[PDB]
Order: sequence, then structure tokens, then C-alpha cells
Amino acid sequence: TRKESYSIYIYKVLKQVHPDTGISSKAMSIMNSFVTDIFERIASEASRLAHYSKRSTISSREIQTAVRLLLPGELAKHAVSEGTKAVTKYTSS
Amino acid sequence: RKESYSIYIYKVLKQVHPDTGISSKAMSIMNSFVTDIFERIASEASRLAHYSKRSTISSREIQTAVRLLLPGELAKHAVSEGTKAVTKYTSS
Amino acid sequence: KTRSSRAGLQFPVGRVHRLLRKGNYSERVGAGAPVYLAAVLEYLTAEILELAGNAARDNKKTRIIPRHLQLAIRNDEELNKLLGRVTIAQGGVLPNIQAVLLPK
Amino acid sequence: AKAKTRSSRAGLQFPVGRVHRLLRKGNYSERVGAGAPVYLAAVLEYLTAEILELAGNAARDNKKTRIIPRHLQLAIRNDEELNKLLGRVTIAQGGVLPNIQAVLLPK
Amino acid sequence: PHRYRPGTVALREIRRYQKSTELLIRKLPFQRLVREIAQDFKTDLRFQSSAVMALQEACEAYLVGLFEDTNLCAIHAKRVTIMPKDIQLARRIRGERA
Amino acid sequence: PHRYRPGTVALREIRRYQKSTELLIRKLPFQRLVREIAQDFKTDLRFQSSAVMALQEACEAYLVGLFEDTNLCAIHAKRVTIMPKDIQLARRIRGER
Amino acid sequence: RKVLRDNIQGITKPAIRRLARRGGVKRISGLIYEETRGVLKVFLENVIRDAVTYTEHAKRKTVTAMDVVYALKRQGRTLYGFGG
Amino acid sequence: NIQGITKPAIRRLARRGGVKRISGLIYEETRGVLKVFLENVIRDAVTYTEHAKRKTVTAMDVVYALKRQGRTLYGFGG
DNA sequence: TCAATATCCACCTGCAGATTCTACCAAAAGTGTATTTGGAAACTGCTCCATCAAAAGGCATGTTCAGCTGAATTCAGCTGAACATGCCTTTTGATGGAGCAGTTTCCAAATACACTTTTGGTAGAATCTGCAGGTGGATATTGAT
DNA sequence: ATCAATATCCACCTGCAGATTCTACCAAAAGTGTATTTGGAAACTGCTCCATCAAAAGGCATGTTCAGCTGAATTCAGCTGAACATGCCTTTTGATGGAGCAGTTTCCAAATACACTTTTGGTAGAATCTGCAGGTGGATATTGA
Ligand SMILES: [Cl-]
Ligand SMILES: [Cl-]
Ligand SMILES: [Cl-]
Ligand SMILES: [Cl-]
Ligand SMILES: [Mn+2]
Ligand SMILES: [Mn+2]
Ligand SMILES: [Mn+2]
Ligand SMILES: [Mn+2]
Ligand SMILES: [Mn+2]
Repeated sequence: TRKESYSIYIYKVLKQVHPDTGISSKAMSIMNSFVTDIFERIASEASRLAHYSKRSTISSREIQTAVRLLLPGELAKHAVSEGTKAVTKYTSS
Repeated sequence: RKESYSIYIYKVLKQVHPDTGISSKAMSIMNSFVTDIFERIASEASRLAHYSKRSTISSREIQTAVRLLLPGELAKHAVSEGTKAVTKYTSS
Repeated sequence: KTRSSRAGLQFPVGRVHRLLRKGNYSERVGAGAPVYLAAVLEYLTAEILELAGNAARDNKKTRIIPRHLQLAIRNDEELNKLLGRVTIAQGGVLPNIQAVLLPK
Repeated sequence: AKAKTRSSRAGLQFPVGRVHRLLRKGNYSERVGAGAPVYLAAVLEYLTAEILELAGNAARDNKKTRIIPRHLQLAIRNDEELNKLLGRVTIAQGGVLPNIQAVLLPK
Repeated sequence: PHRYRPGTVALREIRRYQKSTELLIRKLPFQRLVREIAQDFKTDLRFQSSAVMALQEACEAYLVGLFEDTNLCAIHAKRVTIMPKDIQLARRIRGERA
Repeated sequence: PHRYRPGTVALREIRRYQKSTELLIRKLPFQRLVREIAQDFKTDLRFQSSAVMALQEACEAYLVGLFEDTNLCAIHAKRVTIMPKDIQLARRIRGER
Repeated sequence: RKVLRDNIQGITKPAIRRLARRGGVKRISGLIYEETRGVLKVFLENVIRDAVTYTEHAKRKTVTAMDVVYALKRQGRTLYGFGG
Repeated sequence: NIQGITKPAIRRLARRGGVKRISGLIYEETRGVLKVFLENVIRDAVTYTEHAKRKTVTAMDVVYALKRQGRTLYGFGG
């Protein structure tokens, strides 16, 4: 019956910005719903973006262009920087 | 390349109005319409299956999707034609 | 000997099936799903065309143009609700003037 | 060769693997690139950092150390961007921003 | 005897409820309404309390938002009292009708 | 010398335009505007003719609708003259603001 | 069980007044209370109808919070706080 | 360029909208709403253009943008 | 009502821009097999939902009473409609040229796969503690004089 | 400008309901060695997408008049807010019984995989055609008198 959640990571990220703060469980589930929601919106747009350009594979480029569509810059412009960053760091194996 | 339901729409046009024709724009509009509803029903069907952890989109998912998407009487008749076509088909 | 004719439809049952698989909607597609979905699509198409045809007729026309599709949709509560967030290009609007704005 | 989580290889807190799986099992596309789960895990991580930063402050302001729903609301609603992003979202137990139209005050 | 003028407690109440987040409709009556509507839809149904709570949170979030808009239509008509015609215009413009 | 009373030609126009479907914004100025805006997003762009047409269609349908709602707000305030205050209220209730 | 009737009246004048307050409303016309019950009933019927549809499709007899969340999402009124 | 959208043009739109009397200030208000609308739509369209690695905005780029804004347009490829 | 503008409104009429109609080739669509396997059916372990009981007080009901708000009227300043002029910018109709979507044709970089070890997480016990709720003076905030 | 009357604050407290940690697996990431593709990269077209040219034709920009619409100013019936007295019925706590989710297994009917074999659907000319766009000539609809 084990079920997956983002709680673990949401909490880690919480400790990073505000080391002193905690979070009630309602707040946490709320936060969970937010993560799975934007994941759904990004993925879907990514999915469609891939279709339009006759591709059967969703690259980091589809995610990027999707992010630019769903988010309002500034939020967009900063999300794209972090994504580019995390990827190149990754490609540096 | 570029396939459309254009031809299938014209047949349907001739059944309800053998007498009537249809402009170019009117035909593309009916084409956008078919692809749109096709996409709404299929998508809702996609989710419905994932909610029940099923790997296949059966006519049961198509029907619920229809019930969720088509309003009132449209949904009713849509559902009637639907199971009817699945019957006159499973008959051979 | 096509599944369409077999199901008694004018709509491409075979294509609807291919379009369901290539659509990334699910791992597997049931045998009847494309038949059903194809039936639903044909029916709604017949519905609109049926009303659009009537709109043309009344306009003294034999060819259904975009305006006729618009008149058929916006004058039917069910269809209007379904296509509530859709604009029909070159379809115009229903003639309707608020009472208060009338003379005298 | 020791195990190096992709999250760490990417410099992230969010689960790159998990995200990579949710992608292949979500029927979003035939195949998923290697970078895809990394870029998404980053964006998803950037955003939750952004709302927790503001939520935590709304908490501090209201003299509490634990973030609750109402703090998420003030954080979201008081931020133009987050507000637009979550424009059609209702946060349970979040309440509303205190706001009284001028015309209504004692004259 | 002391007596606040009409409008002062009303403003007090706005400040008070805009500050809080608890549900404003009573639990039991609402649970009933849900069961009554659901039942006249499909018999032998059951609800997780969670499910009833999700419906209450949504209905209240919805009615509260409808009243913000209703209030703007009232003001716009140079009034300060909301009326049915205000709720109707907000719903018309919102697309909940036409 | 003949002269129709104020508002009579307005009603005449309403009936005419609610009866047709032709675009009401001049095709050229619109196209100029569309490219001006686009240049601000990506320089040196080409536009399929139909791309510009799709945009004018949506753009005009959007405005006509907004004017319907705006007119309702004006009527709601016991008027017959739409005002910015009316466009603003409609856009607010609509969620565009 | 017991017959359910008129439960829409379980939505009192004071509960509606409170909702208007949080919505920032200062003065309420006598007729608002019945328009509100009417409006609430339509809202609830639609969400319950879709929710019960997700339930039946899952061959269950119990409406779960998820059914409601999904129903609400269909109507374009996404809810956070019950996804689990 | 926004002035290209002229008073008479706006009156016409309003008329189709069923508007009888138009306040003198509606013309400038309209141009502003129209430019925000276009900016949003084109911005998304052009994003679709760039993703497809083209230099030409196609009608489909506009059709997909409109759907993203919830303004589905029929008769141009969808 | 009388009369004089302008507006609409059928009935016919003649081509031109589209439609509908034809004549053909591939790429889906139907097939005959040979496999995979998803998930309906069959249990049954056990959370959770429907119920019941009882007591307590937070709150919904009803009724009084009169402040001040919405609805009616009036009246006139001036904004926005109707128009005749005068004129500029949109149409539109080929020509020609050229940027460039759309197609092919490769294939090396990048993925999907199939197993095999290794952890990273999730499900409860075991521990910790913000803060919900109560109290009480300190301070306004209102509203009558 | 005073102040009574009341409501709003804010710091001070203390158990315990709701977080946090501590532990243990075990389902699923990370590690590697193959069996396929895919998505880009060049190369070339044939499209259609600018650019001009260049008249005519409306359709837009002004300036005039003044009709009638929107406010501003006044009133007043009575609607709807503030308070109070009553006592109902929603809350809160606890405890069950068993309806009916959920978790596992079992395994055929059903869907996926080739490898082919036809047939149908998209193309680009060929053969008609529905309405537009005029043209009157005839009742209307407006509006001044
Ligand atoms: Cl099936
Ligand atoms: Cl990638
Ligand atoms: Cl009313
Ligand atoms: Cl204004
Ligand atoms: Mn009582
Ligand atoms: Mn008043
Ligand atoms: Mn005057
Ligand atoms: Mn470990
Ligand atoms: Mn053929």
C-alpha cells in the first residue's frame, strides 16, 4: 500500500530557505498538490509541443519551451535559468 | 499528406441534407470541431483509465468521458449511438 | 469489409483507432473504443450539419456557410454550452438587441 | 563505481529519477530524453522554493513558526506572478486577502 | 443604552471574517444537503468525510468569490446593498450563463 | 432638409452589423500592428496570410464579446452609454484582471 | 434510512451573511438569501454529478475525496488540500 | 500603429456588440485592451514558431496559442 | 394624420470564383499468425463509514425599532449622434524574386531494454512541542452630549 | 472637545494534538553491456511571402448643431441592520458492526507484433454552378408640421 509523495523534498527545500520554520500537514499536502499540478501542466504542454514537431521524444527543449508558455516571467525567466543550469551541470557527468 | 475528416463529414452532410452543399471554410470549421471533441473525449478517457490504474482505453472509458463532457441530452444520444455501433459491430 | 461499414458508420473507425494509439493516450486501445468514439463523432457531426442545413434553408441558401454553423450552434442550448469557449471564424453573432435600447 | 544520484549530479534536492519515471509512465510521449527529467525537477524545485520563501515570511509576520494553509494563501495572492499562475486554484483553509472597498467605509 | 450605528458591526464582521479561514456554513446541515442531492442522483451512495469536506471547501470558496463580484456590481450601480440582479450579472459575465 | 434623431442611426447600424460577419477592422492597419508587436518578440518574421487572418478573427470576436458584457454593465448602472468603467468591470468579473 | 428533505434550508441566513462578509459585502438585500440557495444548489449538483460519475466508473459505492477533486478540476475549479 | 485601429472601426465592433451610445473615452480604452490581447496571443504564437525552428508564424502557431489562452478558434487547422 | 425623405425589400439577371466531379498512385486499413499480458473474477484482510447515545452551549430564530439607503423626481449643462465636406490611406491586381517551409538521405549520439546490485523512501513506533484557548489589563474606536 | 461603552489588542501560560525523529525493510533508482532508433544536419526545391507599382474608391477625419442622456440635488417610505430574549440542534466524545475498499493471485480473452495484400483516401486537373452584386419599382419607417 506504499504511496509516493514529494514531502521529503519539499521539506528539504523548506529548511534551505527558512531553517527555523516548519509546516503543518494540510500545508504540506497543499504543497504536494501544487507540485503534481505544475508537473502535469508542463508535461502536457511538452507532450503537445512534441507532437506538433513530429517528434516521439520529449527533450529538455520541450520542457523549456513549455515552461516559457505556462509561467509568467519573471517566474519563467528564473525557472528557465535553473533548468539550463541543472542540465549542463548534469551533462558534466 | 494532410488527412482530414473532410470526406466523412460530406457523407454525413448528404444523409441529413442530400440537397445541401457546404463551403470550404464551413468544412474546415467542421474539421476543427471533430478534432477538438475527439481530443476532449480521448483525453478525459486517458485520465479515467489512469485513475483506475488500467493500461487500456476501452469503450467504457470512452462512454464515461462522453458522460462527463457532452451536456444533457447530447450525452444521452451520443451514448445511444455509441453502444449501438459497438453492437452492430461485435455481431460480425 | 471495413470496420466502419461493419459498425454501420461513415466515420473512419480504422483511423480513429490509429489516432488513439498514436495519440499517447494509453498503452493499449480496446477494439470497441474507436468504434464508439467514431460513432459519437459522427452523431455530433450529423447534429450540427442537420441544424446548419436548416439555417441555410431559411436563409434561402443550399450551401452551408460559416454563419449557418454559427446560427445552428448559438441557437441550441446544448451545442452552445458544448462550444461555449469556441469562436467560429467568419460566423458573426446572433441578432439580439437589449430591450432598454429600443425606441420610445 | 559508487552510486551517484542524478539529483546530486544535477545539483538538486528534487528526485530526478522519480520525475524521469512519472514521465515515461504518464503517456506524454513515446520516449523521454535524459535531460527532460532534470530540467523539470529543477523548475518544480525552483517554484516550490519561491512559494515556501514567501510562505515562511507570512508566517514570521503572523508570529508563527509553522507554515499553515493561510500562509500559503497570503504568499500566493500577494504575489502577482504566483497569483496569475494559480489564478484558478482554490487553497483549502486559505481564506481571502483582507480587502474592503473604499466606498464602504464610514464617510 | 449604547448602540452602534447601522453599518458599523457589518464592517466589524468583514474585518473579522477576512482575517479568518474556518468554514462559515455549519457541518451537519451541509453534510445532509450533500447526501440529499447525491441521493436524488444515485442511490446507496457513501462518502468519505474527506469527500464531504472537499465539497464544503469548494462551495464556500465559490460563494465567497461570487460575492466579491456581486459586491462590485452593486457598487458599480452606485449602491452599497447587494441584490439578486447583482449576482445574476456577475454570473452572466462569468459565463455561468448568458 | 431631413435628419434622423440621435440614436436612430445607431440602432440601424446594430441591426446591420449583427446581421453580417465581415471583419470590421481595416485589414491593413491591423496587419501593420500585428507585425509591430511581433517584432518585439522576435525580429524579422514572416507571416502566412492565414496566420494574420486567424488573429484578426479571434481579435474581433474577442472585442465584440467584451462589448456585449460591457453594454450589460452600462445597462446595469441605468445607462445606455458604455464607459471605460464598464469595460474595466467586465474584464474584472471575467478574470482578465 | 430517514427521508431527506429541504436540507437546502440548512444553509441559513446567518451562514450566507457570514459568506458575504468574507466576500467583503456590507449591506444585503432581503432576496439575496434565496438567490444564494438557488445558486449554491446548481453549483453542488454539477460537482456531485461529475463526482458520482468518476465513482461509478471505478465500480465503487463510496464517493472519495479524489472523485471530488477530479470533478472540480473538470469544472475548472482545481482544489488543493485533499490530494492526500 | 494602434491608432490604425480607428474610431469608426471600434464603433462598428461595438455595434455588432449591440452598443447604442459610446462614451468619448471608449476608443482609447479599447485600443489598450486590444494591444494586451494581441501581445499575449502573438507572444505565445511566436514561442511556438521558435520551437519549430522557423522564421514564419503559421496559422497553426496562432491556433495553438489561442487554445492556450482558452480562445479556441475554428476554421484554420483547428 | 399629412407629406417628403430615405430605408428596406422582393424579383430577375449574368458570371466568376469556387464546388463538385474525375482519373490515379501510394500509405494506411484489413488480414492470417504467433505472441504477450492486462485486469476481470475470486477471495478476504480490515480501514472507515453509517449509527447511536448523551450532554452542553454556541448560535439560529423571531421580534422590536428606527437610521439612513435605494428609488423617484426634477432640471439643465454639455457630451456624443447625425451629417455634409474634403481628402488620404486601404484596396487589389499582377509581376518577379527570393527567403524558406517541406522532403529526403543519411547515421552517430542517444534511448529503450534486460538484468544485477544498491540505496533512497515510505510506513509506523518513539519522541517533541508549537500554538489553540483562556484570562486580563492596555488601547483604541464609537457615538451621545 | 469630553468621555462612557465596548470592542480590539497583546503578552503571559501550559498541556497534547499534530509535527518530528528514529527504525526497518523493499520497491525502484544506479550501474553496465547491447539492440534500435531519432533527431538533426546538409541539399534542394517549389511554394507562397514580401516589395513595389499605381491607380480609383471608398472610408476616415473634421467642424457644425443640438437632441436628449447623465448627473447633481432633494425627498421620503420602509427596508434592512443592531440588539435582545429563547431554547434548539449542531458539536463533541466514545464505541460498534460490517459495508465495501484494497491487496493479492490466477490466467484466458483481447491487444500487440510482424509480414503481407488490398483498398481507400489525398492529389491535381476537368466539368459545372450557387450567390454575389446590380438594377429597379414598390411599400416602409421616420420625422417635421
Ligand atoms: Cl474495448
Ligand atoms: Cl533531453
Ligand atoms: Cl434585484
Ligand atoms: Cl469611466
Ligand atoms: Mn429557537
Ligand atoms: Mn442614497
Ligand atoms: Mn438644452
Ligand atoms: Mn538508507
Ligand atoms: Mn479512392
